[PDB]
Amino acid sequence: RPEWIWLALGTALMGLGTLYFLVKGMGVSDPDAKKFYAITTLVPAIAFTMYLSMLLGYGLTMVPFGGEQNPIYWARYADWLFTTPLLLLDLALLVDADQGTILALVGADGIMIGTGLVGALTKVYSYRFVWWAISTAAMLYILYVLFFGFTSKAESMRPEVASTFKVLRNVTVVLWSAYPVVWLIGSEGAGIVPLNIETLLFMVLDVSTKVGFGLILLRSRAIFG
Amino acid sequence: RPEWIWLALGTALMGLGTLYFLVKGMGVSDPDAKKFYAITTLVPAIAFTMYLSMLLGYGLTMVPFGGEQNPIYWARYADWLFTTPLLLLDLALLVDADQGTILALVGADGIMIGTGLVGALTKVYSYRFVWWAISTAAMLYILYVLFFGFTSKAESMRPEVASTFKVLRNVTVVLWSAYPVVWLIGSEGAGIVPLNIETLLFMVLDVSTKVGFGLILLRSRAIFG
Amino acid sequence: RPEWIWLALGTALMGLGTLYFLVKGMGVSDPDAKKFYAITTLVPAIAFTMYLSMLLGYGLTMVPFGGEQNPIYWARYADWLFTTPLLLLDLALLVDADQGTILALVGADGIMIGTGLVGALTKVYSYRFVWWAISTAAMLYILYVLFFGFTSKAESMRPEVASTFKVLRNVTVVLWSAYPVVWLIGSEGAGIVPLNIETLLFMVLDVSTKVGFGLILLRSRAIFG
Ligand SMILES: CC(C)CCCCCCC[C@@H](C)CCC[C@@H](C)CCO[C@H](CO)COCC[C@@H](C)CCC[C@H](C)CCC[C@@H](C)CCCC(C)C
Ligand SMILES: CC(C)CCCCCCC[C@@H](C)CCC[C@@H](C)CCO[C@H](CO)COCC[C@@H](C)CCC[C@H](C)CCC[C@@H](C)CCCC(C)C
Ligand SMILES: *C/C=C(C)/C=C/C=C(C)/C=C/C1=C(C)CCCC1(C)C
Ligand SMILES: *C/C=C(C)/C=C/C=C(C)/C=C/C1=C(C)CCCC1(C)C
Ligand SMILES: *C/C=C(C)/C=C/C=C(C)/C=C/C1=C(C)CCCC1(C)C
Repeated sequence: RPEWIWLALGTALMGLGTLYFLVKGMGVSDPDAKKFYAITTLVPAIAFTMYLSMLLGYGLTMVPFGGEQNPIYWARYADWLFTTPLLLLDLALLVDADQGTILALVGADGIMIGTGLVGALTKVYSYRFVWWAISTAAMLYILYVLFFGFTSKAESMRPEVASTFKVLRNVTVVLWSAYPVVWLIGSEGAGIVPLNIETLLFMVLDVSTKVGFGLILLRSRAIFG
Repeated sequence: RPEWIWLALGTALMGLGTLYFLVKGMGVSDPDAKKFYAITTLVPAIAFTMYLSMLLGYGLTMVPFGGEQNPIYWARYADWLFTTPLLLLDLALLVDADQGTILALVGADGIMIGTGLVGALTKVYSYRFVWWAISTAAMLYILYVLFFGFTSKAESMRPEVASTFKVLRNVTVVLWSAYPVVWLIGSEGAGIVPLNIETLLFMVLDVSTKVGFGLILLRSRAIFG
Repeated sequence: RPEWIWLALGTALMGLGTLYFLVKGMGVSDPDAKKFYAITTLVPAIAFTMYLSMLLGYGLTMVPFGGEQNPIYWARYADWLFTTPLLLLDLALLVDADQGTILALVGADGIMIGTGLVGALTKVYSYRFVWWAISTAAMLYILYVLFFGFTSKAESMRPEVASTFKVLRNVTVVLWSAYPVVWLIGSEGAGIVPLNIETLLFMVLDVSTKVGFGLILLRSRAIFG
C-alpha cells in the first residue's frame, strides 16, 4: 500500500524518539523531572506501537460510507486516546494546574477522541460530520483552557516555566488544530486529499507533536523542582 | 424506531444539562468547587454523546439469545462505564473519603458495568442472569459502602456537607438500584417490558441520576473549601 | 472442552480468593491498610470474572494464523490489562515509590498487555512474534525497575517492608516471566504445548501471582502506617 513508507517512517521516528527519551531519562532522580520523563516517553512508545500496528496492517479497517468501501486507520484513535491526555498532563503539571482543571481536560480529551473514533467508523456519511463537529467542539474547549486559563497561571511562575510553557502551548495550539482539518478533507471525511497524502500529513504532525514536543520539554531546564 | 423519541429527548436533556453546567461553571476559581464542577459536567457530556450514539443507532446492536434476535443498546454500558464511577467520585470527595475507599468503589463499579456489559451481549439466555447476579452483587457492595461506611464519616463533618450528601446518597441509593430491576424485566433479560418502555424508563432514570443529581450538588453551598 | 475443568478450578480459586480477601478486609480502618486490601481484592474479583467468561466461553475466540483456526482466550488480556497494573501499584505503594515511577510502570504494563493482545489476535504468524518481542521487552523494563530501582529504595525503609517486598518481588519476578514463555510455546505462539496444558499452566500461575501474592501481602504486618 502506497502510504506504507509513511507508516514505516513514523514507526521508525517514534521508535528512535522513545529510545532517545529512554536513554536521556537514565540518571534522573528528581521526583518532578521523573514524572515528565515518564509521560513524555510513553507518548512515543504508544505512538510507536500504533504506527507499527498500522504498518503491519493491524490498525486498519474497511468502513462503508458513501456507497464505497473506505479505509480507516482506527489505530490512530487507539493511539490518541492515550497519547493526547498524557500530552496534556505534561502541560498541566508544568503550570501547576488544579486537580480539577486536569480532570476537566482529560475528560474533554477523552470525549474528543471518543467521538472522533465514533465518527471514523460511522456508516452514514453526513452523520460522521456531526461527530466531527462534536469532537472539534471538545477541542476548542481544550485549546481554550490551554490558551486562556493556563497562560494566566503560567505567567505567575518562574521565568523558565512561563517561557517553555508558552512555546509548548503554541506548538500544540497550532498543530493540534490541524488534525480535524486533515480528518475532514481526508479519507475519513470528504475524501479530497488521498490516503497516502493524508497519512504523510498525519505522520509529520504526530512526529512533531510528540517527539518534537518532547524534545523541547525534556531539553528545557524547567522540568525540575 | 418507537423509542427514537426517548433517545432524542434524553440526548436533548443531557445536552442542555451539560451546557447549563458548563456555563454555571464559568467564574468558579476555588480548587474544590472546580473538582466537582468538572466531574459533574463530564457525566452529562458523556451521557449526551452516548444518547446521541443510540439515537443515530451507533450504540445499538443485535444479540441472539432465546432463539431470537434481541436489540441491545450497548452504548449504555460504554456510557455507564465512565459516568458511574465519576458520580461515585462526586460523593467520595464530598465526604472526604480515604484514597483507599475510592479505589474500592471504582473497582466495584467497574466490575458492575463490566459484567453488566458481558451479560448484555451473552448468547446463552440463562447465562445472562448469572452475569446480572454478579453485577447486582457488586452494586449491593457500593450501596453498602455508600449507606453504611460513608454516612458514618459524612456525619462527622460540617452541617451542609452531611445534609447535601444525605439527599444525594438517598437519590443514588434508590434510583441506582432501579437499573438492574429494569435490566431484568427489560429486553436484556426477561423481555417483559417492551424496548420503547424500557428506553423511556432508562431515559427518565439517567436524566435524574445525572442532571438531577448534578443540579442538586452544584446548587448546594457544600462543594466549597 | 478439555480445559473446562481448569477454568472451573480457577474460577473457583479466584472466587474464594476474592471472598476471603473481602471478609479478612472487614474491620480494617487504617488508610494505608485500606489501600492495599482494596487493590488486592480487585485482582481476584477481576480474575474471577474473566475465568468465568472463559469457562462460559465468552472470553474465547477463533483467530486464524498458520492456515488453521486457533483458539484464543482473549479474556486473559482483558483481565491482565487491569490486574497486572494493580499488582504493580501494590508493590509501588509498599516501597513508597515516586508518582513518576508508578506512572512509568503502569505505562509499561499497559503496553505489555496492549501489545500482547494485539499479538494474540494477529492473523500473520511471524507477525505475532514481533508483538511478543515488543511485549517481552516492556516486561524486561518492569522486571528491571522492580529488581534494580525498587530494591534500592525498598532497602532504605523498615525491616518488615524490605522483607515482605523482597518475597513479593521475587514471586513476581519469577512467575511473571513464565507467562511469555508459556505464551510462546503455547497455542498463541508455536503450538507446542496443548491448550488444556497451557490453560492449566496459566491457571496455576494466575492463582499464585494473585491469591498467593495476595495471601502473602495481606498476611504481612507491613501494610500499615
Ligand atoms: C453546529 C453545526 C450543527 C455543525 C454540524 C455540521 C453538520 C454538517 C453535516 C453535513 C451535511 C449537510 C451533509 C454534507 C454532505 C454534502 C456534500 C451533501 C450530501 O451528500 C452528498 C451528495 O449530495 C455526498 O457527496 C459526496 C461527494 C464529495 C465530493 C463531497 C462534497 C465535497 C465537500 C467539499 C465536502 C462536504 C462534506 C462536509 C465537509 C460537510 C460539513 C463540513 C463542515 C462541518 C466543516
Ligand atoms: C445466587 C445465584 C447463583 C444467582 C442466580 C442466577 C441464576 C438465574 C438463572 C435462571 C435460569 C435457570 C433461567 C430461568 C428461565 C426460566 C423461567 C425458564 C423459562 O425460560 C423461557 C423458555 O425456556 C425463556 O423465555 C422467557 C419467557 C418469559 C417472558 C417467561 C416469564 C417468566 C420469567 C419472568 C422468566 C425470566 C427469568 C428471570 C426473571 C430469572 C430470575 C432473576 C432473579 C435472580 C431475580
Ligand atoms: C500524538 C497525537 C496527537 C497529539 C493528536 C491530536 C489529535 C487531535 C487533536 C484530533 C482531533 C480531531 C478532531 C478535533 C475532530 C474530529 C477528528 C479528530 C479526531 C482528528
Ligand atoms: C448515569 C447512569 C447511571 C448512574 C447508571 C447506573 C447503572 C447501574 C447501577 C446498572 C446496574 C446493573 C446491575 C446492577 C445489574 C445488571 C444490569 C445493570 C448493568 C443495569
Ligand atoms: C494475574 C496475571 C498476571 C500477573 C499476568 C502477568 C502476565 C504477563 C507478565 C504476560 C506477559 C506477556 C509477555 C511478556 C509476552 C507476550 C505474551 C504475554 C502477554 C503472555
